Amino acid sequence: PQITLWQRPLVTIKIGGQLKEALLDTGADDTVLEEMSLPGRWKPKMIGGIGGFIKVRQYDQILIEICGHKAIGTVLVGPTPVNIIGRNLLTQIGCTLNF
Amino acid sequence: PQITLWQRPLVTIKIGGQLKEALLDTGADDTVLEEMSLPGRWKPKMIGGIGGFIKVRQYDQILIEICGHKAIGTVLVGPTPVNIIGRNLLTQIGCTLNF
Ligand SMILES: COC(=O)N[C@H](C(=O)NN(Cc1ccc(-c2cccnc2)cc1)C[C@@](O)(Cc1ccccc1)C(=O)N[C@H]1c2ccccc2C[C@H]1O)C(C)(C)C
Repeated sequence: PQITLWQRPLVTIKIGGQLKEALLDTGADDTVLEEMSLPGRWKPKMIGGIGGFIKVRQYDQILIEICGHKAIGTVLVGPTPVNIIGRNLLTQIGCTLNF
Repeated sequence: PQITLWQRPLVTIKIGGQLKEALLDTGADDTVLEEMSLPGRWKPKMIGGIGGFIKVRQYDQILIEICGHKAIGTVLVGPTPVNIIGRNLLTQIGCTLNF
């Protein structure tokens, strides 16, 4: 689809059989979701944003659907203000910016 | 143009008679630039990202050019780690997300 930016580009995603609202974020290198449970082992990661860095849990090869488009990649979990879908997954679903 | 997301979507912008590199960020409500001088009146504002909030100066009705596309809007100035072009200006140049 083609999404304009007059409002936040919030879309429905599906992870672990549950639906969640997430922000399509071209300015985010990674994908970070609010506290939740994910399978397997996780690795440590520090991600930096406008107000500084936060520690998150990194899970790899996680199945996640974005607007119906299936992807399998790295998902970070931590104290983020909102669920963010970053470039690692935006590239998987074939997303681009156009003007 | 069509911008891929394999790398951060960085573009050149022209503002206040200065050429700067900025990030096209669909996950940003506002446009915030690193410390610089701008004309006119300003008001203080607190904006939050991952990591928390930072204090910035808000300047309204500021002319900016992005990839040759002219626009006018509010520009925030403060301690941001990178120059960010938010939705308030992305809409003006007709930028959309497509997949
Ligand atoms: C509305 O607030 C905003 O729009 N905030 C904007 C904002 O911070 N936007 N977003 C997500 C984001 C989205 C929502 C909220 C948020 C906070 C409180 C209440 N409601 C929403 C915070 C962060 C994140 C931004 O792309 C902005 C940014 C870009 C480059 C450098 C530093 C920061 C970002 O944080 N990118 C980083 C990120 C995000 C997730 C995983 C990894 C990484 C690494 C970075 O790529 C702002 C401050 C520029 C204008």
